[PDB]
Amino acid sequence: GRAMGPLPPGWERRVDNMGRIYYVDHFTRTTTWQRPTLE
Repeated sequence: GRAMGPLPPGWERRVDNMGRIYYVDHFTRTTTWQRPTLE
């Protein structure tokens, strides 16, 4: 409950302890929030 609808047991995007917020998955365990740089 923040602004939009909840998120089923898959799309997990929240704050890590007390830093930044990332979109971590539950079925893959991997996360998405960071972007590439070394191009």
